[PDB]
Amino acid sequence: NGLMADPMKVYKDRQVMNMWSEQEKETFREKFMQHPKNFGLIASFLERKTVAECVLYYYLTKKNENYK
Repeated sequence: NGLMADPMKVYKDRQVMNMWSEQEKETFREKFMQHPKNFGLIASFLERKTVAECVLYYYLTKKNENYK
């Protein structure tokens, strides 16, 4: 598609592409959580964070907590 669908939830998490905080992860984690293994919508609503570029959200979460 490409008519009525613009990115929104991101303008606040624009500083997440290089630092997804506990509160930020709340948005990307929620969509990815809502969308069981999708990495399409999650990386589509927060434009700044693409699917292939979203990987920088998962390996960062466990880069200090080790919740693997």
